Amino acid sequence: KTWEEIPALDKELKAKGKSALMFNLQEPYFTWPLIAADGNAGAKAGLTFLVDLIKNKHMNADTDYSIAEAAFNKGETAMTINGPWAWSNIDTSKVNYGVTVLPTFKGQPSKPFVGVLSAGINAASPNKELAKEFLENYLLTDEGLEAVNKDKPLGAVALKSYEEELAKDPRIAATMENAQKGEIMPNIPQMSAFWYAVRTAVINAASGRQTVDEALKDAQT
Amino acid sequence: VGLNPNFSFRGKQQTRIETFSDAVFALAITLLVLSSTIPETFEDLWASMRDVIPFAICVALIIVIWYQHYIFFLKYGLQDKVTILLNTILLFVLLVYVYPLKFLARFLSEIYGGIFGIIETDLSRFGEYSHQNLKLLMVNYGLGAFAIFLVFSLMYWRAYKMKSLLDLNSYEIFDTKSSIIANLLMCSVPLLSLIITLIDPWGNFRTTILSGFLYFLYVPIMIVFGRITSKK
Amino acid sequence: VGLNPNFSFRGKQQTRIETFSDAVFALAITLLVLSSTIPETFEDLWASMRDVIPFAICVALIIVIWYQHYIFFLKYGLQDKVTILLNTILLFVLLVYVYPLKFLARFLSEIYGGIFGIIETDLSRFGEYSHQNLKLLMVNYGLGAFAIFLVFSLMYWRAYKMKSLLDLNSYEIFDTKSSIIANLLMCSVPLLSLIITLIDPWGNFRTTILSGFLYFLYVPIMIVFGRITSKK
Amino acid sequence: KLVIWINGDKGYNGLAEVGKKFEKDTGIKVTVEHPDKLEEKFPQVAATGDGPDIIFWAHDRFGGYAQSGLLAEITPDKAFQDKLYPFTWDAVRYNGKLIAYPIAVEALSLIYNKDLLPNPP
Ligand SMILES: OC[C@H]1O[C@H](O[C@H]2[C@H](O)[C@@H](O)[C@@H](O)O[C@@H]2CO)[C@H](O)[C@@H](O)[C@@H]1O
Ligand SMILES: [K+]
Ligand SMILES: [Zn+2]
Repeated sequence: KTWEEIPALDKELKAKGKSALMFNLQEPYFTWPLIAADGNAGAKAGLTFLVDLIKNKHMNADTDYSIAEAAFNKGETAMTINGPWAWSNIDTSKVNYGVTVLPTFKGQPSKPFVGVLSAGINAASPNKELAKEFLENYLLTDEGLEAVNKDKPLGAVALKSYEEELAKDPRIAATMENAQKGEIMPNIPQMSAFWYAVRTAVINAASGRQTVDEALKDAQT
Repeated sequence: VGLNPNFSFRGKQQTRIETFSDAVFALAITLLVLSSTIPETFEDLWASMRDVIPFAICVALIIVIWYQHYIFFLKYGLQDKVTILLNTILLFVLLVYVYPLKFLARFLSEIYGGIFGIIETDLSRFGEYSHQNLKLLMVNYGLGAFAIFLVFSLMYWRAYKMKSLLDLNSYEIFDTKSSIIANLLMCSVPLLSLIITLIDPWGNFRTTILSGFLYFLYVPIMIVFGRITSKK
Repeated sequence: VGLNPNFSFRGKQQTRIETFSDAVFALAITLLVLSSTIPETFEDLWASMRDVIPFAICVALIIVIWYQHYIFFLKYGLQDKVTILLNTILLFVLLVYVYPLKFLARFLSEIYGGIFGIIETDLSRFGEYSHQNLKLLMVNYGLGAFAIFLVFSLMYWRAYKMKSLLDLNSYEIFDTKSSIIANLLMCSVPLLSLIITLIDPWGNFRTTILSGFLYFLYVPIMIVFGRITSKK
Repeated sequence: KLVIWINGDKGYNGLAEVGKKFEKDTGIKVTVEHPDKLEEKFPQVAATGDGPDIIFWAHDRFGGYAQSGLLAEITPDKAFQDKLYPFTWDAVRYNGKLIAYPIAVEALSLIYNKDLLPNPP
């Protein structure tokens, strides 16, 4: 239920040839919840713990999406942090998995960033009215979102009619539990530069180049 | 059969904790009745039939607990150490208050027997009706009832703490969350009487009149505490 | 095993109400026997063996009720609040008349023991054989038996009220409808004695001779009430 | 061609399978049709045009067809008559003449979802 009891669980699991937690450390979307759990002091507190996990050899330095997914699906790690879309590949593997609330850090909960998958029409396209038709009358329908959800889950779909089917899923309940503890991303044009500044800051601190205090200095600029 | 249509009943197969627990429940209602002496003469026979009203109240109260137990183990189907622990705390309480309930049910049936005018038999048999005994009477059964509902709340929260392992959906999360508040609200009335009797604001029977009067205002006081949490 | 070939047995899997109910049934036949004092000497040993005839009648009567319970929960497999309620009313009655049956079984075994000429032990031990006690004797066990069969009728009707939910077919509807009439007809004889004893037409033992004589004319009087409903 | 008229809310595909077994044993084609408003299209078409060889509808509409002279009198042998319930044969009888073959007794009932409503009104 807490991040601070993972090192103990990893010491217990490494004795049996297994890891405790493997998740994508390269992309900052997956590390941000732990980083923004307390809050600044909250980012410094959050990132120092993440660095200590790698410094204590609990987590590998270059842990990407592919080696973390493969490790969880193979049954080499006990846990992983991923979104709705990731469940279909676990169902395919012979793993009895469970989706739950993200662990708390310093008592407070880990605040992930809530995304809304959205389809936008390209301004330099001659097929604008044909795409509108497709998006409206075919994709954003009970039959259209079903075809996509059975391939790889969409998450808590925006379609009002799906409310009962989403409320019947134990995993969508855990997704909404984390979404309420998190917050929706502002769409602003500066998000690109922000996401780049956090991506570099996490990689430098994880590999062992820049200090945690100097990472937030370069990222705040 | 079932309470909710959205709930998926995990404990539909019968288990050792459930069997063991029924056995204790069956014994409580059975020994409460059959702990009585065997009639050897018509006088003993008519005496034992006056005990049905007190016993009917006792059994009615015990099966209500048995029902809440049945529904809990039907919903979640739990069988862990902490569930085994809390469950024992429950059947342990049940067991210690079996005979004291026989006592209270008899005592209250003679007071109400005197009020309605059905019978006019003495109450000196029961001891000295003094302020300290009548205070200890409330505090005892109040503590007893509070424990039962407190344990039920603790058991629904243990299921809630294991919501992901049981694979509870949003409808099943809300039921479990509502069942805790329901049992805590049920344990707030005996706790409030118990607290009022122990402090003793008046230092006389008035204290026991109030503490007893909270049970007659059970539904309305449970609605006040429930509204306070929703109003904020 | 089963009563009807057209009936589809819903309650073939064992449940909490069934387990709990067996436990109470097992206790009634067990405590009726084992509530007796432990023989400490040969004199106590021979005394306790005279109790087998009374106890054999008690157990024979209790398993007959256990059978009707087993058959009901085998047929319908019900587990609802109203079934849980009626079932408790049943096991509650069973429980209160366990020891009074031990008393009646002993009492009737000494009267029949005197008639057949096997024994010649006194009946002064049982109290004052007066008109009011012998009247209260009928009214008591009559009320007891009537309740049991009245509850069984109420339980078959609760199943009938849920005929569509249980998916009862025309053969299963007719069985359920026949089982109500069967249990109401069984509860008509103790009810008729009970009513005759309470009114007391003669004001003497004649009243108790008649009320007792309706049990010896059980089958013929059950056929009269059954024929009256079919003749119209 | 043996053409049959029956309502679209009935088992016409099943009635066609009986019709396909008929063509195997005899050689006569059996097409099943389900036109809209057939209860009021049958007396207009059958009176003037050819219409169907056999019409399936509840017995209540057949007295009007019998009075109008749109139905042939049924003459079934005793052995066949005995196969059905004697009360069903009365429903298809107008002025002492059998005007149709009784298939089945129909009656509306309350259909209910046990999941949304276990104890219905
Ligand atoms: O890692 C930073 C990256 O995070 C988010 O991207 C998510 C995307 O939203 C998910 O749907 C999924 O595809 O994973 C991506 C991370 O791998 C932000 O949306 C994106 O701006 C940002 O670059
Ligand atoms: K004893
Ligand atoms: Zn016992």
